[PDB]
Formats: sequence, structure tokens, C-alpha cells
Amino acid sequence: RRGSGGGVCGSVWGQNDIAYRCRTCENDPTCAICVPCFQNGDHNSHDYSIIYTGGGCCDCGDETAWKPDGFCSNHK
Amino acid sequence: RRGSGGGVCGSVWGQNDIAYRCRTCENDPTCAICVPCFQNGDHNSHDYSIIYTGGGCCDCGDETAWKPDGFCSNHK
Ligand SMILES: [Mg+2]
Ligand SMILES: [Zn+2]
Ligand SMILES: [Zn+2]
Ligand SMILES: [Zn+2]
Ligand SMILES: [Zn+2]
Ligand SMILES: [Zn+2]
Ligand SMILES: [Zn+2]
Repeated sequence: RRGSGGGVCGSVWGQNDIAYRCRTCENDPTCAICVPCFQNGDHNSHDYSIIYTGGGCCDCGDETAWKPDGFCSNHK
Repeated sequence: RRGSGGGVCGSVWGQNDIAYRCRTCENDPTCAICVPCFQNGDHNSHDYSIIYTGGGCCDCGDETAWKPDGFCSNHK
């Protein structure tokens, strides 16, 4: 199966790449979205943080990993 | 175990690699098959599209991801 199937970002991170955690939007504490997806969505007043990913894939557009209100303009 | 052969393709994609979505053959909207397997199969009149994968692996030969009549000639 493909990582961007079903309208999901799936941008792939290297081990030391930064991304965003958003405690307001996440399904669980391992979820995260890429900086572009964060910047093209609405997380005003959310409890978000820049994190080091340890690799992985962006969850934006995946409703089983991230609340849809937290999707960016390209995956909403 | 082996990655390919044994009636399974398993080709692994990078983030930006293209592949084929075939809505006629897919088990679900996140499935995809690699360009060689698409070109070695029968998708005449199927509703297929070239897509960007976001990584992942080819579903050709995996009956839980892809209808067998959409398997290429090399993965049964
Ligand atoms: Mg036709
Ligand atoms: Zn993203
Ligand atoms: Zn997004
Ligand atoms: Zn948020
Ligand atoms: Zn293949
Ligand atoms: Zn094949
Ligand atoms: Zn097909």
C-alpha cells in the first residue's frame, strides 16, 4: 500500500528532522504533522510544540491519527 | 524471508515515486501497484490513474490488497 493513499500527506522524515506535535489535534502522543502542513492549517491557541521526529511520516489528512479540524488546506 | 518473489512483488517506493492506482482492482483506496506490474497486467477499461505514492510498497500478488485478476503476469 502507498503512504499518501486516501488523501494523506505522508511526507517522510529523516531521523533528525523537525515537525510539529499538537496535543489539541493528535489522536495519540506519537502523531505529528510536517511543518508545511502545520503552517497551512489552524492551530491558534492549540497546545503545540516543535519536536524532533526520529523519522516517520506526516499524519495530516489521516482522520485515524489527527482531528480533521487540524488538517491543512491541502489535505482538508 | 525474501522481499520479492514467492508470488509477491514487494517493490518499495520512496516518498516521491510514482505508481498506479487502479480503482477497479484495489482492495481499498490506499492500495497501489508499481509501474512494471501495471504494464505487465490487464487493466483494460479499468479506472486507473498515475499517482505519487508517498512511499510504501507494491501490492501486486497480495490478494488481501489487490484483486487477483489485476495481478501482473509475474506475480501470478
Ligand atoms: Mg472501455
Ligand atoms: Zn504533511
Ligand atoms: Zn496537510
Ligand atoms: Zn492543533
Ligand atoms: Zn510491483
Ligand atoms: Zn506484479
Ligand atoms: Zn485494474
